[PDB]
Amino acid sequence: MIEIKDKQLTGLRFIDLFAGLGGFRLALESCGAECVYSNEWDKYAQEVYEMNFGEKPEGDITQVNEKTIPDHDILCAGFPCQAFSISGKQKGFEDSRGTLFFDIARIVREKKPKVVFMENVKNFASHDNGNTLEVVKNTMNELDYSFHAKVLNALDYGIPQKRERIYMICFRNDLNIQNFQFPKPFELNTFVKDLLLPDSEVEHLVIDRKDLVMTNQEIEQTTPKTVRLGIVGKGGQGERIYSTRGIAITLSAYGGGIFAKTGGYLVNGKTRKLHPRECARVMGYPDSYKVHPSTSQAYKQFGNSVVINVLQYIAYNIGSSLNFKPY
DNA sequence: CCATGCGCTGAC
DNA sequence: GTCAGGCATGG
Ligand SMILES: Nc1ncnc2c1ncn2[C@@H]1O[C@H](CSCC[C@H](N)C(=O)O)[C@@H](O)[C@H]1O
Repeated sequence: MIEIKDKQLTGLRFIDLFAGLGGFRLALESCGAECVYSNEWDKYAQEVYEMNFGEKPEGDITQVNEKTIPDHDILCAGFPCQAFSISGKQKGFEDSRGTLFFDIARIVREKKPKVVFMENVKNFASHDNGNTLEVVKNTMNELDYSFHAKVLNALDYGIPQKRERIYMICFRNDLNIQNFQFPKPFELNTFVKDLLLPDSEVEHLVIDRKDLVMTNQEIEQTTPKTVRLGIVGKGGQGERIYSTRGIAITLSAYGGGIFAKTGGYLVNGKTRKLHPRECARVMGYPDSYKVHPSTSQAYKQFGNSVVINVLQYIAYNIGSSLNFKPY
C-alpha cells in the first residue's frame, strides 16, 4: 500500500462488510476515514481481523437487523464472488453465496450512506448477458444513487498481479456528484521478484515434480504481464509455472493443483509456491499486517481479498469528489 | 480440517 | 488453436 498525504476522507465514517482481512479498512483508514462497524462470518477471518484491528466483526449479515448498523457515510463491500467467477458454476443470484448483494441493498435502503463502494470479479460485468450488472445498477438507481462501474487491473496501479475486478461506486443523488473518476493507470515498476522473501525462508514451498515440462525460456527483462514458463501434470489450475520477472497470476481462495492458490514460480532454478507473506505483498498488504496462523486459511484469505493500492486510489477519488463543493 | 487433480469457462 | 480463472473428493 502507499502513503496518502492529503487525507480526503477525514471526518467520514465507514462500515466494513464482508470484511475478510480488512483490505477496505486499511485503504479507507489510510485516507483518514473511521471504521464504525465490521461484519464477517468466517471463524478464521474473524480471528485475523481481530489480530489486526482489535475487534471481532459481527457474524452472518443475513441475520443482522439493518436498523442496528451504525450511521455511516461510506458502505464498503467486497461481496462473495464464487457464484460469478469464470472458474465456478456461474449460478449467480441462484447460488446461496450469490444473493449477498440484496443484503447490501437492504442495508443501504435503511442507512442511506453518502457512498456505496463495492467490489467483485471482472466476470460480474458480463455474467448472464449483462443482466447481473444491470440488476445492481437498477437497484442502486431505485435507491436514489448514481452508479459508476469499471473493471480495473491491479497491474495498472503499481502492484505486480493480474487481478481484474469490477469496482462499483455509488453516490447518493442529493449530493449531485458529477466529477467522480476512476484512477488513471500508470507504468508498473515492481515485479514478482521484487516482493519475494529470501530463499532461506521459503525452502518448504519448493516442489520438485518429475513431470515438470518447461515450455518457454526464462526472461531477464521485466514485463507487466504474466509469463508462463512451464507446467506439471496436465497444466490445469495450480499446475502452471510462471516467471518472477513478470507479474503474479490472480490469487485464489478455493483453488487446487499442486501449486494451489498461488501458482508456481521459477526461483533460482527451482519451482515453488508463494509464501503467505508474499501473497500479502502481492495484494498490497503492508509487512506490518499480521498473517493468520493457519497457512491454509491465510492463503484462502488473501485469495478472497482486495488489492489495497487500487482501493486507495479509488477512495482518494471518492473523497476528492465529496470535497469539491464550490459556492 | 488440509491437499490436489481436475474440467470446464470467458476472452481472445 | 491459446491462456488465465472454483468444484469434487481424497484423507
Ligand atoms: N453471510 C455472510 N455474513 C458475513 N460474511 C459473509 C457472509 N457470506 C460470505 N461472507 C464473507 O464475505 C467475504 C467475501 S471475500 C471479501 C474479502 C475482503 N474484501 C478482504 O479485504 O479481505 C468472505 O470472507 C466471506 O467469509
